[PDB]
Amino acid sequence: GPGSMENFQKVEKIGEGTYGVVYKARNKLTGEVVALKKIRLDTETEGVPSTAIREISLLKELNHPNIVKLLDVIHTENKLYLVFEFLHQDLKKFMDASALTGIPLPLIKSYLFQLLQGLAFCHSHRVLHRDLKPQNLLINTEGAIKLADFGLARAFGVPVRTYTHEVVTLWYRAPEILLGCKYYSTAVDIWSLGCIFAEMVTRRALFPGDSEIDQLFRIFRTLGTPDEVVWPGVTSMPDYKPSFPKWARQDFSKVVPPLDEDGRSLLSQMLHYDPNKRISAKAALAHPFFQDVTKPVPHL
Amino acid sequence: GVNEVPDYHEDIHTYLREMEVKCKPKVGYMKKQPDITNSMRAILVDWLVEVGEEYKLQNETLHLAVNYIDRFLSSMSVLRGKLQLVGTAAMLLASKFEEIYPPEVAEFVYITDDTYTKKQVLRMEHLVLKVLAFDLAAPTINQFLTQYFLHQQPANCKVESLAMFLGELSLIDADPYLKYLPSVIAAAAFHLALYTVTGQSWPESLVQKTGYTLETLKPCLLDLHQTYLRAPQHAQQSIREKYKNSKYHGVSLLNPPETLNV
Ligand SMILES: O=C(O)c1ccc(Br)cc1O
Ligand SMILES: O=C(O)c1ccc(Br)cc1O
Ligand SMILES: O=C(O)c1ccc(Br)cc1O
Ligand SMILES: O=C(O)c1ccc(Br)cc1O
Ligand SMILES: O=C(O)c1ccc(Br)cc1O
Ligand SMILES: O=C(O)c1ccc(Br)cc1O
Repeated sequence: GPGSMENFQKVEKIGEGTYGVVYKARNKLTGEVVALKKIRLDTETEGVPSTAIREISLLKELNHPNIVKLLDVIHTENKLYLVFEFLHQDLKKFMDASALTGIPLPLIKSYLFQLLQGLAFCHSHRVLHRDLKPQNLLINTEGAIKLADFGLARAFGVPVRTYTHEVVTLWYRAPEILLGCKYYSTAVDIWSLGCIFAEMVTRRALFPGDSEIDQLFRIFRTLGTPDEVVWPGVTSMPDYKPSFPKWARQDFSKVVPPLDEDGRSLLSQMLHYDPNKRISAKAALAHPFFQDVTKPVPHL
Repeated sequence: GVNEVPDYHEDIHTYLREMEVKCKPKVGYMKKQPDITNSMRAILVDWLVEVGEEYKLQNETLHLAVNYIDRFLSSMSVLRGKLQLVGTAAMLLASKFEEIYPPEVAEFVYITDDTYTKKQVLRMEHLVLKVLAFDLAAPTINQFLTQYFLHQQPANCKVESLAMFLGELSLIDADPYLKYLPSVIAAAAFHLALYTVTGQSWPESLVQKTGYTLETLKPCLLDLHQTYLRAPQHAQQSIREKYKNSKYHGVSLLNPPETLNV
């Protein structure tokens, strides 16, 4: 687009992603701080990676305050530079930094509200994120949180077709993916955000499995093993097994003890087994939990 | 209903309606192309259909590729000996966008019978991405069709398959189809398929959704009706052959209606 690498000053490494390394850089003419994501095509024998083709094409169309902004793509014959707006930290680092303080509830509530705004915008624009986890959520000094890393995102059709199985980092992966369902939809992103909600409150992952089966068993032990009543069709699903242990559903008051009635209500609707009953990001915006929501700066 | 995204299907439809106008090719591009013609484009698209069948690509992939080709050809003058290079790179980009398992680049070189090198395919890939500025998430005929299919009372596989065949037929013939939007060809194809199979018409419910009436679809419908009647005689036959397959309910074997009463 309207860019060149001579006008950028490298500041420091900030990360490494699917394409190599992300740098913090500074536009020497405007002062703007950016993140550069270098996509080496010289080390590419299949030309431009499909990950990059999706990331760029999808991010171009997603203009929203709670989605990271792709400012430009600089095309060289051997190299591709993605220029993003710079954000200071990811939510994972912020949670670790908030270790023994806790994250104050106003900030959890603000962050969840913004994440829902961002995700609703994705889903309204036929985009599934498919890798929502705290490492992929970026925060600034002004109180904003934004969806980032669209490297696994995909443009969907209505109704959805079969897409890539085994998307979503394991701890954030929805039961319908774990059970090998032919179809998944926008409900997978809500499941991830639900796990993230719980994690913002406790500072630890809700379902930290070591395997697909251990992941599922962890979910089952918290929310109860799903049957045909809670989730019609579950017993038919490709990787459903009748030998699965049948754990009783525990009271959600014990799943995240510090959460108030409203919080619990919302969390429960995000973590509903049945993808059809799980709350949408659009509808979640109206949940009573957000009645008193504000947008405070981070505390650190 | 989550597979049909109830909370988002209207937002999505509205958004595709906006995007289809932005992703539209220049209706008269072929007149400004000195060395290629509607006829050569027909040959290319027909080939892409075969390639899609050969590698078991989604239909959506084929439609994306055609979108990429017509938009590139809208701003880039191309010699006839390079038309197939544009097409191959278009199919490669579409595959990486849309497919779980795109074919390797080598396979794309292979299907061109070593007319082009791997280096040429990849160089063209970059060129196409530069000209389109990575605007690859284009609305297709298929993306509208699959939403319209939700309005059937009840769902009918033959109606669905016949609508896809008809929409695919439109990809072949830049004249007249370049002048219609994906959402309008999809509407024509859906009405025509529904009429052929069940005798029914474009439903009220889709008038509500799209704003389109049989009145507004009439011109496109008259084109599509003629394409359907003439399809057995068309120089390009790959789509008819494809839609003989049981995967698509053999719908190319159905007889077009002689008249529409429209
Ligand atoms: O200035 C450069 O040449 C440069 C190169 C690579 C990256 Br990532 C950032 C840069 O700023
Ligand atoms: O992946 C991204 O979109 C991204 C954007 C900005 C920063 Br800072 C880090 C990232 O990883
Ligand atoms: O795949 C596994 O390793 C596995 C282990 C235990 C059970 Br019960 C089901 C499984 O699928
Ligand atoms: O020469 C032709 O008529 C021709 C037609 C289609 C393609 Br693709 C390349 C060609 O060279
Ligand atoms: O030369 C031809 O007629 C021809 C036909 C089809 C294709 Br695809 C490429 C061609 O070059
Ligand atoms: O390819 C381009 O020119 C381009 C320009 C700007 C942005 Br944001 C994304 C792009 O892909």
